[PDB]
Amino acid sequence: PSSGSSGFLDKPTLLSPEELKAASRGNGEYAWYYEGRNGWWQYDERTSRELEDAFSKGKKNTEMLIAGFLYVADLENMVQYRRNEHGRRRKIKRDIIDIPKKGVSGPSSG
Ligand SMILES: Nc1ncnc2c1ncn2[C@@H]1O[C@H](COP(=O)(O)OP(=O)(O)OP(=O)(O)O)[C@@H](O)[C@H]1O
Repeated sequence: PSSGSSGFLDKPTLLSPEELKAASRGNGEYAWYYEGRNGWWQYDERTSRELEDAFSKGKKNTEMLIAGFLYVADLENMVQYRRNEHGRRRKIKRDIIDIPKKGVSGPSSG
């Protein structure tokens, strides 16, 4: 016996199933982002680990604290909003780190 429900599934794209998997498995890292004024900006490692655990637990939305506010992170539509707000919402996403050249170096003697 077997099923398509025995594995994970990704959001839509213009790429292929062998591209999305390769972008992830080529490093095995992860990060979360949200749309600010000038583009996508990364969450704190304190915070993004809570978002990363929520889709792994099975919940459809989780909660997080910031500079002075509680934001509800919805995993279904990939957005954030305040607990009292039903309509107005800001975009979030998952992404992967590629690692800089600073990750490669010689022996401790030089
Ligand atoms: N995902 C987030 N992580 C951390 N801080 C956030 C996040 N979303 C909002 N903030 C910050 O919390 C503060 C208030 O956010 P709020 O959503 O009220 O801003 P806003 O006035 O609606 O912004 P804008 O109209 O520019 O989108 C701002 O300093 C904002 O950058």
